[PDB]
Amino acid sequence: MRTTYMAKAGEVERKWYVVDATDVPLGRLSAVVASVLRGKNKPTFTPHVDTGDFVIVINADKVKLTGKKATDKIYYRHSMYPGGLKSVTAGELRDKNSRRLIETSVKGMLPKNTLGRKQFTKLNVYGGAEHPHAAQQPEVLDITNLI
Amino acid sequence: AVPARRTSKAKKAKRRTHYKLTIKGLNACSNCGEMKKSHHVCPACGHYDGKDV
Amino acid sequence: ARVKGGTVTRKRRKKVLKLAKGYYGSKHTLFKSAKEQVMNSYYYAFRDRRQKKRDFRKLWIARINAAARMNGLSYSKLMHGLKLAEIDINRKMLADLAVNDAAAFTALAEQAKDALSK
Amino acid sequence: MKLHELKPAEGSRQVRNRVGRGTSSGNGKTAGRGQKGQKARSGGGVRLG
Amino acid sequence: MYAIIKTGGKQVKVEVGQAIYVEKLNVEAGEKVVFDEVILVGGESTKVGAPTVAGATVEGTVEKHGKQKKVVTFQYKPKKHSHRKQGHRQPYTKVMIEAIN
Amino acid sequence: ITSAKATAKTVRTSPRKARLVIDLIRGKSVADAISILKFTPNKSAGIIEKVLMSAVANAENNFDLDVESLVVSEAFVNEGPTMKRFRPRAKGSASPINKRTSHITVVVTEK
RNA sequence: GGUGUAGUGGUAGGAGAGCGUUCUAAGGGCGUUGAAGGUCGAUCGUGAGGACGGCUGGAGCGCUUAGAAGUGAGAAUGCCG
RNA sequence: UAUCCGGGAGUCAGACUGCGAGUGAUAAGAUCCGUAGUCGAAAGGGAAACAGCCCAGACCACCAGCUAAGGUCCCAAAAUA
RNA sequence: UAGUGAACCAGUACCGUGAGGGAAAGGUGAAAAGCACCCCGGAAGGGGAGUGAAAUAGAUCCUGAAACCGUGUGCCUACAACAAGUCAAAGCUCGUUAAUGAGUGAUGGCGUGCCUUUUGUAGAAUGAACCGGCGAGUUACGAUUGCAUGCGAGGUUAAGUC
Ligand SMILES: [K+]
Ligand SMILES: [K+]
Ligand SMILES: [K+]
Ligand SMILES: [K+]
Ligand SMILES: [K+]
Ligand SMILES: [K+]
Ligand SMILES: [K+]
Ligand SMILES: [K+]
Ligand SMILES: [K+]
Ligand SMILES: [K+]
Ligand SMILES: [Mg+2]
Ligand SMILES: [Mg+2]
Ligand SMILES: [Mg+2]
Ligand SMILES: [Mg+2]
Ligand SMILES: [Mg+2]
Ligand SMILES: [Mg+2]
Ligand SMILES: [Mg+2]
Ligand SMILES: [Mg+2]
Ligand SMILES: [Mg+2]
Ligand SMILES: [Mg+2]
Ligand SMILES: [Mg+2]
Ligand SMILES: [Mg+2]
Ligand SMILES: [Mg+2]
Ligand SMILES: [Mg+2]
Ligand SMILES: [Mg+2]
Ligand SMILES: [Mg+2]
Ligand SMILES: [Mg+2]
Ligand SMILES: [Mg+2]
Ligand SMILES: [Mg+2]
Ligand SMILES: [Mg+2]
Ligand SMILES: [Mg+2]
Ligand SMILES: [Mg+2]
Ligand SMILES: [Mg+2]
Ligand SMILES: [Mg+2]
Ligand SMILES: [Mg+2]
Ligand SMILES: [Mg+2]
Ligand SMILES: [Mg+2]
Ligand SMILES: [Mg+2]
Ligand SMILES: [Zn+2]
Repeated sequence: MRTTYMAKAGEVERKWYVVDATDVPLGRLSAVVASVLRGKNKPTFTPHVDTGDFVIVINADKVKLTGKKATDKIYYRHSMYPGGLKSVTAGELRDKNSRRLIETSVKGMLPKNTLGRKQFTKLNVYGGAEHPHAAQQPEVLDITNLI
Repeated sequence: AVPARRTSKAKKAKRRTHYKLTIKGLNACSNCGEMKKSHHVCPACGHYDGKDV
Repeated sequence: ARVKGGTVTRKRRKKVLKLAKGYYGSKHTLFKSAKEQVMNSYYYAFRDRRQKKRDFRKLWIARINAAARMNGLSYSKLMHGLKLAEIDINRKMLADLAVNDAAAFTALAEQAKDALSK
Repeated sequence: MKLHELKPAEGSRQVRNRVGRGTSSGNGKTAGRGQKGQKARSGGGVRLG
Repeated sequence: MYAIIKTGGKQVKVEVGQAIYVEKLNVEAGEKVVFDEVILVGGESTKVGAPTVAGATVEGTVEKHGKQKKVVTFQYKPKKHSHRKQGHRQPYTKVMIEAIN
Repeated sequence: ITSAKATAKTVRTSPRKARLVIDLIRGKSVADAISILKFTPNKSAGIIEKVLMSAVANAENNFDLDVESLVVSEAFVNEGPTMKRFRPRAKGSASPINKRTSHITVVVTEK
């Protein structure tokens, strides 16, 4: 009968969640956040429409890195100039720019397309326990069981 | 060196996007009112800056 | 008895072009390119008439999983519980209930959880 | 009989098979000659015996 | 109020006054038809069939028999000088739902 | 009854170059078109000017329309018959030459 | 014609059955109240393909049975435009 | 299903994989045999992509269900069992 | 593009020192009634006005396809990596052989052209610039097999005459 529900843009209300990264493995935090951002947690999920929720990640500076990742997990990036390979350790990124660390982790998990990037734009990472989005009245999201 | 592939109509039109003329500096002649190029003698009345020449 | 080309060739090529209407430039203008594209169009259409069922079952599975999580269960547990409870509702209907009739989906989930407990 | 109702006896006349007239006919392209070789050429094939 | 009926190897949501397309039913147009495999009845309250709701039925009238738009299956293997074209029109029966029980 | 057309057929000029000029005048008042064509130095400018003046003359004499209100509603160039020529290139070969022609049409309406 | 069982990927290639084109014979028709041809359309058949409407066009052409073939093009660094 | 009789062929460049040998260096996506499979002539699922490996043989329609190999944190369906 | 190379001032034009080679090119309309006259323009060519059933039949003249070019726009498009499509699809526009309609289409999934030849080709192996036309298992005489008809331990004429 071709009656499967297909969500539309704008008709779905996107809510705001706050996720605390304190002592949570980077990958597991990224996985739960990516699921929420894509909207896999709601029955109205539609692959070709953005239906996920906004996420504010706090205390990113305290994200957990098991094993020796703090010094051994290396993030590479190439300027595209010859010999232009630059590398930074996960520990250094966590200490200096944790926002970038979390954003890279979540990007690696989101789809690599226009919809994926638009969903990525809904992610806000803040080292520390304070964020400027009180106006959005975000609700805390417990993730101890989800991880 | 020769075109490996023929240029499509869309690509040809895109390249020609900037292949166009322009008409600039036309304004009313103070003497007869006919349009003229600024800083040029009006070809109609032969005046320029309010004097016949 | 000479049989010249006639109009059959034009008719056939025009049929191909009409099938090719809506393609990019030469792919709808030229007969050869149109036929080449139309053949690939047939190939993709035949393969997609199979892939479509896969895709919609996948979507229903995802939505049912989300609803089960909201009801405190995983998709696999919910389906096992429904099978034990002797419910034959399929994934299309379950996803439709999950989206539209949350109360009905919750009742189904409660029955599945009861069956799992038993 | 009537000239406008002619009908041959069944199986008396068959339709000639024409090769090289499309693939679906079963004799397109190679015309049933196979691929290359002497027998695939015009006027090809060896003398009897 | 609505129901879910198991028809033609598939399950269809049905409401009174709505028309549903199903696999060809061997029933003449304009005649009454009854679906007895009702797996759920929803609305104000929900009735769950295990697998079928006990004694539930859905009554409809066959509005029309028809054929869906043509589907072309064109199977070919590139470079193998081999293609096969086939047409199809899947018969369907449109049923207007009169009563849900 | 409200619009008049003029056409110059088989004019010896490049259709693309003629279109370059035509794009200027298309959709503008008759006075603006006349000024633009007069002060445009491109070869096709004079030919388009003659065609436009002929169109205005028709819209006035034949249909007694208001010249002062006229606007160039439509104007285009179409490819015409192409004369074939040959230019002898190096090493004894010849190269074809397409001497192209234009059909210039200008339609001017009351408003 | 119904029921049941089983089967229906396919190159070389074998077998069978059909679509379409020109012309011929017979019959039966259609055409300045508009044929063929061209163009557009959301039409029908399992396929090749077959109608039906609008516009253009201006004088020939379908249908049924049978018959004969210069009978079907997308490629040959094919030929001509 | 085998035989036999007759009409019509195409085929005589094979490839890899497993197992048993030779040549080779107990090298080769090597070469040459035996044996089985697949490709050849086989689409579909898995192995990222990937003819020859694993599962499995497409007559079609479905916005139905159960499984194979392989998998169930996100990309990406299913256990943060 | 057939039919003589030649339907037409063709063995011509043209090519070659020469022998020799060798084209292209038919169609207004029933009847020229082949657009008097006026307007723009130097003319060409157009717009009227007329002839005509028809002039989008105006001499490049029956029809007028495709490649190709242009004009106007219903929809989409300037963060996107696209064998160009197919499946799913919001939105916008429009209403047909009235059909669970049509055009476009953000966005998401899947997805390396056709042919030839190869063990194997998306192939960085070959061929095609595109469109149109033409272009390849035929005929004659015999051999043999299947099928069909006639006759049947028989069958049958050939040349030739009317
Ligand atoms: K053969
Ligand atoms: K028609
Ligand atoms: K060719
Ligand atoms: K045999
Ligand atoms: K082996
Ligand atoms: K005419
Ligand atoms: K357009
Ligand atoms: K797509
Ligand atoms: K290759
Ligand atoms: K080469
Ligand atoms: Mg032909
Ligand atoms: Mg399946
Ligand atoms: Mg014969
Ligand atoms: Mg074959
Ligand atoms: Mg071929
Ligand atoms: Mg060959
Ligand atoms: Mg060979
Ligand atoms: Mg051979
Ligand atoms: Mg010289
Ligand atoms: Mg099969
Ligand atoms: Mg004819
Ligand atoms: Mg032929
Ligand atoms: Mg080898
Ligand atoms: Mg082979
Ligand atoms: Mg395969
Ligand atoms: Mg292959
Ligand atoms: Mg299962
Ligand atoms: Mg998943
Ligand atoms: Mg675990
Ligand atoms: Mg000739
Ligand atoms: Mg006309
Ligand atoms: Mg004409
Ligand atoms: Mg960006
Ligand atoms: Mg954009
Ligand atoms: Mg090789
Ligand atoms: Mg070679
Ligand atoms: Mg080439
Ligand atoms: Mg060609
Ligand atoms: Zn002046």
